[PDB]
Amino acid sequence: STVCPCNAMMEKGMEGEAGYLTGINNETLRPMIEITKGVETGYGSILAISDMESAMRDERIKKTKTVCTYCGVGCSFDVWTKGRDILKVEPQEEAPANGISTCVKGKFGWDFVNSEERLTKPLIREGDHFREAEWEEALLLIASKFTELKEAFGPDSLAFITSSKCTNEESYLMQKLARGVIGTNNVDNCSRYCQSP
Amino acid sequence: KKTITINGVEMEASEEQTVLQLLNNSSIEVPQVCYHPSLGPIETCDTCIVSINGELKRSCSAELKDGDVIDTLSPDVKKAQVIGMDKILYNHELYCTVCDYNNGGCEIHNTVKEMKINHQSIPFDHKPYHKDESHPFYRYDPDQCILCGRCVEACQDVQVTETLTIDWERKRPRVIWDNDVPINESSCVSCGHCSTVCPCNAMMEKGMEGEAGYLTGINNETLRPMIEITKGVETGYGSILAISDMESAMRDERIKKTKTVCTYCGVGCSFDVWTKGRDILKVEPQEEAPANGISTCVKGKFGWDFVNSEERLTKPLIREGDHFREAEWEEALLLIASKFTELKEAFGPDSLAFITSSKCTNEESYLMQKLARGVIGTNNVDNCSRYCQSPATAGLFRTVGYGGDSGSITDIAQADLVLIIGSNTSESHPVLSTRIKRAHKLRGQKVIVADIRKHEMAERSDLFVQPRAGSDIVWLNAIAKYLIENGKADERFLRERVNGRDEYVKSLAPYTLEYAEEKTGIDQETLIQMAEMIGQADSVCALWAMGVTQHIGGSDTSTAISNLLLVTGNYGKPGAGSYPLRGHNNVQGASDFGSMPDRLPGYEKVTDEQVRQKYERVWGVPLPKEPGMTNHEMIEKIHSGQLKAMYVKGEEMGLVDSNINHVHAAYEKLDFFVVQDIFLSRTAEFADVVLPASPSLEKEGTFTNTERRIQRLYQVFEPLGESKPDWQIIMEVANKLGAGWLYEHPADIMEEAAKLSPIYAGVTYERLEGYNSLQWPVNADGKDSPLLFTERFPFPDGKAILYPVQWTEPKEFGEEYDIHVNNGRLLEHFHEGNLTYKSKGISEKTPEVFLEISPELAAERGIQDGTLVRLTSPFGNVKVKCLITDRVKGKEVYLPMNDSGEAAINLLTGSHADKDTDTPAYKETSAKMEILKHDGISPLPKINHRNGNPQPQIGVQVHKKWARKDYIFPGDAVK
Amino acid sequence: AKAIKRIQKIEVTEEDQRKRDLREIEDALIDHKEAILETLHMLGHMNERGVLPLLRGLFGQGDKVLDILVKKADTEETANTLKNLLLLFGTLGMLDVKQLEPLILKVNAGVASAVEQK
Amino acid sequence: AKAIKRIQKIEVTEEDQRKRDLREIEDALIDHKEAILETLHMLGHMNERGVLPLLRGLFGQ
Amino acid sequence: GDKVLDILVKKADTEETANTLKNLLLLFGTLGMLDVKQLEPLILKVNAGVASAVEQK
Ligand SMILES: CCCCCCCCCCCCCCCCCC(=O)OC[C@H](COP(=O)(O)OC[C@H](O)CO)OC(=O)CCCCCCCCCCCCCCC
Ligand SMILES: CCCCCCCCCCCCCCCCCC(=O)OC[C@H](COP(=O)(O)OC[C@H](O)CO)OC(=O)CCCCCCCCCCCCCCC
Ligand SMILES: CC(C)=CCC/C(C)=C/CC/C(C)=C/CC/C(C)=C/CC/C(C)=C/CC/C(C)=C/CC/C(C)=C/CC1=C(C)C(=O)c2ccccc2C1=O
Ligand SMILES: *SC1=C(S)[C@@H]2Nc3c(nc(N)[nH]c3=O)N[C@@H]2O[C@@H]1COP(=O)(O)OP(=O)(O)OC[C@H]1O[C@@H](n2cnc3c(=O)[nH]c(N)nc32)[C@H](O)[C@@H]1O
Ligand SMILES: Nc1nc2c(c(=O)[nH]1)N[C@H]1C(S)=C(S)[C@@H](COP(=O)(O)OP(=O)(O)OC[C@H]3O[C@@H](n4cnc5c(=O)[nH]c(N)nc54)[C@H](O)[C@@H]3O)O[C@H]1N2
Ligand SMILES: CCCCCCCCCCC(=O)O
Ligand SMILES: CCCCCCCCCCC(=O)O
Ligand code: SF4
Ligand code: SF4
Ligand code: SF4
Ligand code: SF4
Ligand code: SF4
Ligand code: SF4
Ligand code: FES
Ligand SMILES: [Mo+4]
Ligand SMILES: [S]
Repeated sequence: STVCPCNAMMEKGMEGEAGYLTGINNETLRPMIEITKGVETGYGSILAISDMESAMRDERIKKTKTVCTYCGVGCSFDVWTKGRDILKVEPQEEAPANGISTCVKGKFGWDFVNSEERLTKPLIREGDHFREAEWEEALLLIASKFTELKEAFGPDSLAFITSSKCTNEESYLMQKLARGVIGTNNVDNCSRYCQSP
Repeated sequence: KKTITINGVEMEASEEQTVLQLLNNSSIEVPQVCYHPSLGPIETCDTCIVSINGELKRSCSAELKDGDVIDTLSPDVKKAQVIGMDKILYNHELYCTVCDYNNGGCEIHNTVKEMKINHQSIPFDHKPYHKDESHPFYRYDPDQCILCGRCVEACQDVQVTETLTIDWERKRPRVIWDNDVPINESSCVSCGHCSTVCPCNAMMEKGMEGEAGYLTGINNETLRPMIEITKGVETGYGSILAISDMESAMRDERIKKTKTVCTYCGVGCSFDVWTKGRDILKVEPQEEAPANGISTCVKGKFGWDFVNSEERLTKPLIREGDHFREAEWEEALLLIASKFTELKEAFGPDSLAFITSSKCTNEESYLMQKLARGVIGTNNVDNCSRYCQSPATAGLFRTVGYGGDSGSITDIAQADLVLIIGSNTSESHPVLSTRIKRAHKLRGQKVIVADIRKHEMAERSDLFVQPRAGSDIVWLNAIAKYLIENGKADERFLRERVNGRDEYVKSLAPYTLEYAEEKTGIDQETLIQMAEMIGQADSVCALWAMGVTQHIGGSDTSTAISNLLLVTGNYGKPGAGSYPLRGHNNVQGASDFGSMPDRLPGYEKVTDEQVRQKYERVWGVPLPKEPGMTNHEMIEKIHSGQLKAMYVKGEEMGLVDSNINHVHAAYEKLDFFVVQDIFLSRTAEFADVVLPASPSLEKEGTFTNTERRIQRLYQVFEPLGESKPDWQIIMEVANKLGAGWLYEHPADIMEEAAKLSPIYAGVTYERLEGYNSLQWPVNADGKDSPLLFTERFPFPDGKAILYPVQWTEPKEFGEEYDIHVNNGRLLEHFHEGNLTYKSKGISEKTPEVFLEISPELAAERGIQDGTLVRLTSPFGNVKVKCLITDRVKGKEVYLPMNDSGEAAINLLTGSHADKDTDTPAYKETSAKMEILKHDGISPLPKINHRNGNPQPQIGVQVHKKWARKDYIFPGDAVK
Repeated sequence: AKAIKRIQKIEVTEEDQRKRDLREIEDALIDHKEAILETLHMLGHMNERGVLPLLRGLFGQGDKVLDILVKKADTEETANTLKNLLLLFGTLGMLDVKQLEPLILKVNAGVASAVEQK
Repeated sequence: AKAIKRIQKIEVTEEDQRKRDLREIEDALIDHKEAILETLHMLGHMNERGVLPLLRGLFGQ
Repeated sequence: GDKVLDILVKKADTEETANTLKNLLLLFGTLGMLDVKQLEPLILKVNAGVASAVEQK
């Protein structure tokens, strides 16, 4: 899909969603294509119109670089989106770790971002359920509980784990909260299971 | 079989008789303008020309003979079709862009687009006739009339009103009503067949006129010049046809087309209701409609102005002092809940009685009975069926075991003989009467109408005999005796699926033919010949409406009719059986879902341990062991103080129950009264709190019509104001009563009742989508039972039982109550008319109640037309106008229920009811004849449909058109 | 209960009706949230591109624009040009083209034959 | 902590959702403050020039 | 919009398109210069002549 020059081998995410005139139904898009084939005499003018349609796409299509979260190859690619849905994962030749190389995960596995199962609000364990609580009240609850177990049994009885799936800033903030805030050294990640030996 | 070749390719033939059906099944693009699947070959548009056996002939009527050669792309057939459509367009202006019928279904437009035509060889010529806007519902535009005859064929063959003919002899042929009477002054029932079957906008409802699209609301003085401009501007029809298709897409956004089922009567006709926002533009039937197809009456197709009527109760009303204050929903709900809890925990739930409307969906009645039993804990529930279908259902239990009709209306048409007794099917269940009259006029079926009055069907029946008031049992049992005594009865069926033949014969010992002749006042020859016909008829369909079941012995004669069919042997046979005419659109559905106090949903008796245990398990609340009291006896219990509170919904029982002085006294006697009606009905006047109902257009549910068909509705409108669908109101009331019901949409209610009801085991909302309908009983697999008793009867032995019954003496008052007034209903108006009166057209057709009086009695009593007369009974005193007609005979007179004031018939009827089901004997009424005003305005205007003279002809009589010299057949025109 | 017919409609003052209708308009806005966002972005991008300011100059100094237009056009040449354009449209309407289609086809064939000669 | 899976979503009534969406529309207006001012000036200058009243006569009659 | 205008001008800036627009304006000006009041009888005569020509089978 990445190496195809034309739209011959292209992701279904782009199909019917990239531009404005391409979401038209095929039963009513193909006759328009035949009309334009039989109408325009020189490719220059309709090519300019297609360049305008490319500029059209440029506004709605957001192309931002990112690095795949799944595995440690750290392949970097642009993620062509239209609002919130992910249309394409386009690698670039300038990508250091992969260039154009990509796997199924990093190039077609990003539907989890827009998944409805995603936790949009903080959840607090109320009785035997998870109540959708406000951000501020959840923050106050966690802070108060951590202060309680920090000033009762000491910070040494506090242990926090950062995700190896999160950015460097995230793990640095975990370890700073443990040491520069809580005062404990009990921190780890999946690397204890993965890269510690 | 019957091998054929079409388009040069071999194909097989089916049961279809004409080539057009095969071409349609083969998806061959043959122009068919004048052909409608329900109408049949009309042969008046000649656009269906195909080469059969090489010769050009009309495929709409070309018989599918074996071995014929069919070609449709030949230049010859194409030229013939082009010439035919050019002749058609000579009569059609074809202003599709600014034409209301261009909602994309217009056959001229579709067919013209299909043929890819661009010019008309013969230019359009306006007919000298002007548009006939006399009718308040649909207009006729002879300028746009193409003379296809579909409207005439509908009015003559599939609706058999016979008000439409075509004057082929005239220089410019056109559709004429009666003898060219204006439409309103004619005998037009306003059924709507002509409007539905018209290909073009020639015969189209005034609701669509100027309101369908965006460019069609333009004034005619400024629309016609635009039409002429476009006529003189465009050179080819293709481009402006595409523009008109865009205008059809235009309409598609503003026009909402949702399927629904008519609320008025129990035929349960289903149709799309084309609306534009809140007003109703058209009622369009569809060929896929199970109960009616294209068939419709005036009510269901032009009676829906009550939905948008300003009288509609938009807010809950609370009885404050001596007025009705428009209160909030929440405060009214709290008030009703608190009062119901008070009278439930003070005098017990047994002193609580609630009534569901037979006009409401199945979910509504199920919610009523659940609120009564699963919430309140009482069993006092009923509906209009206590007055309507309680004795018929009781008779069905007593003999056949299953309530409702034996089959569908298609089985009614398929019958060889229809035995209608006490039924004004023409004016009560109009579409079923159209089916019967179609089978009589075309299929040759002979019908026997037995009722005191002479309605439209009686004058169009093979053998019409008028017995005495309630004397149906006598002559009926004599006929059964003759059939079972002379050997004409099906003895094989008697031994196979019937029980107690000899016991029934013993019960028939006192019954003789001369006995029935003396009792019914009918000569012996008619009885013996109709008995011979019944014995000879292969398939018998017996319909008995309120004329026979609404009597002191109504249940007895209902059992008598059912066992008469049983003796004849028509149950289980396709096309024959007992079809008690269910009155309300969902009276069958209400009775199905435990409306009657003695039975639960699923048509199961309350006094059964297994069903009570199952309902306890599903509901979580114990079921009342004591059966609830009947609706009629509720008033007597109130007068004894037993009952204190009523929750009657969508039923104006303060005006339709017998002896409405008695219900008025009970209403003034009871403490708390809550009613649920869309309009401020007469019952709604006497209520401690009025809940604003919602009409079936604004609510979604399932309607069970007479044919035991459960058809799902659709929410045509958001409910007016903030009023709620009755199921939502019942859910809120029960929740305020601590029920805990959670039904987001009525599909959950439907599936819960389906699980509970053994008969409704298979009905589900995904199985009722669109026009799909299931006929109860339905099993869990989803396979319904279109015909009842097809293989076995519901009884444990699997064989039905004849019920020994006799003639129960009618409670005629006797003495000074000489004139025996008869009560019924008109075709246009619905009961007191809480819905039809709100429609201006029906009001114009029939403004006020009238007393139809016999010409013979007009001499001895010296009575005339338009005279205010007084009728006095020990239970009421009415002042009604008078009408002179031959429909009634002798002293007996007809008083339709189409008034809700002092002229309502229900004053005269008394609190005498059937023994089995306590159904009031409305048909058993007697009074005086007092003459008040000699000269006055006739209640029936000249524009009423009864004043016209229909012209009975079979078909469009095309042969008259073919005899015209100017007419040329395109097939031989191309030659 | 006795017979009572008159209806005491609730006294919805002007304030309550205004609040209800404003709530209805707000709900309609809610249904078309994305549409309203797109239209606001429309105005923003037009104003950034100068299209909206261009029209603001057009309709604020509109009297001056009309004055310039008429003072340049009022020359007899422009009036004659517009008059002759209207006359040309009228004459082309007067000319019958149904018979002119075969002439156009013949002209096509003739041009093809002429260009066929190398 | 034991095993609990069900999620108790917060009860955002119609009023709260309406307020949130109206606040979103107000924020969108804020982002395009200058655009809204320009469009209001558009209407003002058109109405002063009679273009808007001309169309009002066009669509009223 | 800046990109759209850039594409439009870069495609149009060819001498062919400028010549086409200039000659369209010149054609409008010349058709305005041509007097059509006298040309209506000529158009009617041309109509009659075309009718006569197509009349010859
Ligand atoms: C089917 C499509 C139908 C479309 C149908 C579209 C219908 C709507 C009309 C669009 C054009 C409006 C007029 C635009 C020109 C007049 C205004 C102007 O001159 O404003 C200057 C500005 C310079 O911008 P700068 O940022 O440099 O300057 C910013 C500040 O001036 C300084 O700060 O112009 C622009 O922004 C360009 C606007 C868009 C022009 C589009 C032209 C082609 C349209 C037709 C083809 C579309 C094909 C789409 C599909 C392929
Ligand atoms: C790339 C540009 C695209 C533009 C693209 C522009 C697209 C938008 C259309 C603009 C024109 C609207 C119609 C204007 C005429 C009809 C209304 C009219 O008749 O209203 C009278 C009024 C008289 O005013 P008064 O104040 O005297 O009277 C006030 C009261 O009537 C009494 O109190 O007319 C005006 O105000 C003039 C309005 C602007 C006219 C502009 C004409 C040329 C437009 C094209 C060229 C633009 C080039 C810009 C760039 C050089
Ligand atoms: C310089 C300057 C600023 C000047 C200002 C002043 C000025 C000169 C202004 C211009 C005024 C002009 C010329 C205006 C004309 C353009 C406008 C604005 C038009 C809008 C008005 C309307 C409503 C036009 C009608 C549009 C329309 C689609 C109409 C429907 C056409 C109809 C009635 C069709 C009926 C019809 C017919 C008759 C068929 O035969 C037929 C056959 C087969 C299929 C379909 C049809 C069918 O639909
Ligand atoms: S039930 C019922 C309802 S619900 C609903 N009501 C209704 C209908 N249509 C219209 N247009 N308006 C309405 O208000 N259709 C539905 O009708 C259902 C009952 O209708 P019937 O067919 O029973 O109607 P009527 O009472 O009008 O006609 C009955 C005829 O019975 C004959 N009759 C009277 N006394 C009789 C007697 O003693 N013996 C016999 N054999 N017949 C008797 C009269 O001829 C009446 O016409
Ligand atoms: N003398 C005499 N009296 C009779 C009879 C007779 O033959 N003779 N027939 C008896 C019989 S069979 C019957 S049906 C009764 C007729 O009496 P009911 O069955 O009570 O019928 P109607 O008054 O026609 O309708 C009752 C009310 O239902 C309301 N309604 C309409 N649609 C809906 C809806 O969707 N939901 C709700 N909640 N309400 C709705 C209407 O406003 C109307 O006021 O008359 C009975 N009384
Ligand atoms: C001796 C004179 C020779 C004259 C040839 C003229 C051109 C003939 C061919 C025309 C063509 O097909 O281009
Ligand atoms: C002997 C020469 C005969 C030449 C005929 C030319 C055509 C005459 C008819 C013209 C027409 O009306 O088509
Ligand atoms: S953008 Fe144009 S050239 Fe490229 S693949 Fe698509 S259609 Fe072909
Ligand atoms: S794109 Fe594939 S290989 Fe590259 S980092 Fe993501 S998951 Fe790993
Ligand atoms: S009747 Fe049909 S064909 Fe005739 S104008 Fe209306 S939509 Fe067009
Ligand atoms: S009865 Fe009336 S509505 Fe029905 S087909 Fe005849 S004319 Fe039409
Ligand atoms: S009015 Fe009747 S005959 Fe005339 S076109 Fe319509 S359906 Fe055909
Ligand atoms: S016959 Fe009955 S169900 Fe059918 S449309 Fe008429 S009123 Fe409705
Ligand atoms: S369908 Fe046969 S002539 Fe019309
Ligand atoms: Mo009834
Ligand atoms: S009923």
